[PDB]
Amino acid sequence: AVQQNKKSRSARDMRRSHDALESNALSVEKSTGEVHLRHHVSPDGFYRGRKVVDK
Amino acid sequence: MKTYTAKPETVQRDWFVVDAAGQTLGRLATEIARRLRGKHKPEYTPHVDTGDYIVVINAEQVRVTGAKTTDKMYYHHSGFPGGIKSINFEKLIAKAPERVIETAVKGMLPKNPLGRDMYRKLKVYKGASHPHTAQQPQELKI
Amino acid sequence: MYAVIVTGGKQHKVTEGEFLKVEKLDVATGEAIDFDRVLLVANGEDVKIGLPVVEGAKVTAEVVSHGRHDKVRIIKFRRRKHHMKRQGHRQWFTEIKITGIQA
Amino acid sequence: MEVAAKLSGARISAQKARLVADQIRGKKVGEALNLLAFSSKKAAEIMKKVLESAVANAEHNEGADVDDLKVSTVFVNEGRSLKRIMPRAKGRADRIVKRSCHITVKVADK
Amino acid sequence: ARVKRGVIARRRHKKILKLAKGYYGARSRVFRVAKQAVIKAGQYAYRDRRQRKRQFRALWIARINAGARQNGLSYSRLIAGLKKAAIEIDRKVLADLAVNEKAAFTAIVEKAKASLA
RNA sequence: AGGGGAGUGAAAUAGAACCUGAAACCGUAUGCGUACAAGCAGUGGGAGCCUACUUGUUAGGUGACUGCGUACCUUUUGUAU
RNA sequence: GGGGCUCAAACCACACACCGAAGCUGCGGGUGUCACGGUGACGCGGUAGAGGAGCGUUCUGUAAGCCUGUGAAGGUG
Ligand SMILES: [Mg+2]
Ligand SMILES: [Mg+2]
Ligand SMILES: [Mg+2]
Ligand SMILES: [Mg+2]
Ligand SMILES: [Mg+2]
Ligand SMILES: [Mg+2]
Ligand SMILES: [Mg+2]
Ligand SMILES: [Mg+2]
Ligand SMILES: [Mg+2]
Ligand SMILES: [Mg+2]
Ligand SMILES: [Mg+2]
Ligand SMILES: [Mg+2]
Ligand SMILES: [Mg+2]
Ligand SMILES: [Mg+2]
Ligand SMILES: [Mg+2]
Ligand SMILES: [Mg+2]
Ligand SMILES: [Mg+2]
Ligand SMILES: [Mg+2]
Ligand SMILES: [Mg+2]
Ligand SMILES: [Mg+2]
Ligand SMILES: [Mg+2]
Ligand SMILES: [Mg+2]
Ligand SMILES: [Mg+2]
Ligand SMILES: [Mg+2]
Ligand SMILES: [Mg+2]
Ligand SMILES: [Mg+2]
Ligand SMILES: [Mg+2]
Ligand SMILES: [Mg+2]
Ligand SMILES: [Mg+2]
Ligand SMILES: [Mg+2]
Ligand SMILES: [Mg+2]
Ligand SMILES: [Mg+2]
Ligand SMILES: [Mg+2]
Ligand SMILES: [Mg+2]
Ligand SMILES: [Mg+2]
Ligand SMILES: [Mg+2]
Ligand SMILES: [Mg+2]
Ligand SMILES: [Mg+2]
Ligand SMILES: [Mg+2]
Ligand SMILES: [Mg+2]
Repeated sequence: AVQQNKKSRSARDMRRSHDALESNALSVEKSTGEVHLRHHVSPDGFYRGRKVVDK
Repeated sequence: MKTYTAKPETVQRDWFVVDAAGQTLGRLATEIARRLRGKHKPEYTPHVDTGDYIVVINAEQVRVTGAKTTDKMYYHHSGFPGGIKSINFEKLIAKAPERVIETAVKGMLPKNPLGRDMYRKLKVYKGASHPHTAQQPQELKI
Repeated sequence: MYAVIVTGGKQHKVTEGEFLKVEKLDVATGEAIDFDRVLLVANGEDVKIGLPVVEGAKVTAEVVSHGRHDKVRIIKFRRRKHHMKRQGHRQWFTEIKITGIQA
Repeated sequence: MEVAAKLSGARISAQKARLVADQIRGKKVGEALNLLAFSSKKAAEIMKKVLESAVANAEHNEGADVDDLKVSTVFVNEGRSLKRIMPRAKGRADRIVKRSCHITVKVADK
Repeated sequence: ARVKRGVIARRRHKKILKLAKGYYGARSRVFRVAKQAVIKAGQYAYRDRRQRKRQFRALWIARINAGARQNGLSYSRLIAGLKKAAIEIDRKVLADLAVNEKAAFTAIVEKAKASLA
């Protein structure tokens, strides 16, 4: 099955009105001042005020 | 020198009250639809609402002639197969008295966005009083 | 203080000191013209309805300019019959200024 | 001010890249870098270097401050595309278009 | 003498696409659709110069009816009484007095009514 | 890779995929319209808003609301078909 | 066609009025034929098809001319 008519410029842009992206929840580790993902270990290696992996 | 045209921000609307107390249904509805549209004013233009506000008080006492009290039917379809439904004039008067007058007036108005704005200015009640005392309607015969 | 006059096959409601465009007249620019085919004269609240025309009334005007209206385009098309025709048109007019209305 | 930085022929489709472009439009460069650093999209990694290059151009060539800048203009234009051949069933041949795009980011301190 | 079509053909498509300004979708930006749209627009314009004269007379008559019934007369009797007396004023001017010069309209209806028509 | 300056040049939006660089097609910005409304998407009438300036019988941009209105070619006795 | 219509907004007679087309008239323009020496009168829907008159493009002569870096052709308003 295929279209009998080609879609218009407006018609295919209304379908894409739901394609936007959402942002993530970011937090600032107050001990260091570093931005990280919420509930995740920072790229440095801190979580909730403690060293976990130390690179 | 161009023809005058009425502007929606300048029209003067007035309130009237009509009593259906032994009135022929269709002959009462032709005067109501005339007032709702603005045909009685020299400022009438086809594309703006220049009508008046009509209140009907004794809806359930409207009258028909001949044998239409039992033989007049109202049909509507629900959208489902076999969904045709009918009711006659007696049962509708007892159930929803105002729907009789609204249905007759609605069919005498244009079927477009402007014609739905004229319908919004018609108030029909089944008692002897209305809640629009603040607007001060005045009597209108027939 | 207005009047109704007939000129060019049409009727115009006319006030004093007014500019209006009318069908072309064979009068030189800047020349005075008058209309004795006056149908109605109303001075304030006093109206003189003209049986045929109002007796004695006249409206004095002077010619301002001559010109042509904007071009309108005529097209005559008969679908799937192999026929088409085009045309242009600009209508002549004379602009007059209404100097005085004498009832 | 309104200093710019362009990346020509980035190997990604313009429609894919425009989803990240309008996530940072009008934001401060401080919080626009945090969004791009923690995004899961490939276009965010590409567009992050164009945004930092614009900031560096601002500090060096115009003597600006990163704390004062904001993303004033961003858009994605189409580039030239490579054309390839994809074999299908029963001897049929398809043509593959590998699209690219131009990314322009502008930062302004006003 | 080989003749190339490039300059003349482009200058002819741009004339049509300039008249299709403001149309929707392909009707304003591709020549095949826009050419049909411009012809149909001209067809409507020729027809609607006839209909403009009809639509305005139907509006003057409706307003004269509304203003005559306020003075106690119907439109069809007012026109019969204006012909009977002498008055030969346009419907366009009559509908103008109905809205603006309401006192002058009453004197005309009263004059027509004195002709018993 | 690609850019931002600086330099050469009469001219780099003449920078090597380099004279000019149109159309389809894809974007960013501004103005107006659009979430109770039914159909070849225009045309006749028409308010409101925005811009410019000659400050409203003006010019330009939008077109709420409303009358009318079933593409083009070919082939046919005959096509919205 | 719908709303709705019952001493009708139905039917049968008679009467007067009005609406109603690109029909006719009014005003302003353009054209074909004929007659007279610019005026008159009488036309101007149209497929296949016949007849008449023109626009624009490239090249040759006019031109060893004329225009043009104080800006050509081309592109865009
Ligand atoms: Mg389809
Ligand atoms: Mg098909
Ligand atoms: Mg849809
Ligand atoms: Mg999608
Ligand atoms: Mg209708
Ligand atoms: Mg094989
Ligand atoms: Mg494809
Ligand atoms: Mg438009
Ligand atoms: Mg365009
Ligand atoms: Mg230099
Ligand atoms: Mg250039
Ligand atoms: Mg160049
Ligand atoms: Mg190129
Ligand atoms: Mg060269
Ligand atoms: Mg080039
Ligand atoms: Mg282009
Ligand atoms: Mg878009
Ligand atoms: Mg926008
Ligand atoms: Mg509703
Ligand atoms: Mg709406
Ligand atoms: Mg729809
Ligand atoms: Mg409908
Ligand atoms: Mg208009
Ligand atoms: Mg305007
Ligand atoms: Mg419209
Ligand atoms: Mg419309
Ligand atoms: Mg229609
Ligand atoms: Mg066949
Ligand atoms: Mg057949
Ligand atoms: Mg078809
Ligand atoms: Mg047909
Ligand atoms: Mg078909
Ligand atoms: Mg008549
Ligand atoms: Mg007519
Ligand atoms: Mg005729
Ligand atoms: Mg004539
Ligand atoms: Mg002919
Ligand atoms: Mg004829
Ligand atoms: Mg120049
Ligand atoms: Mg040449």
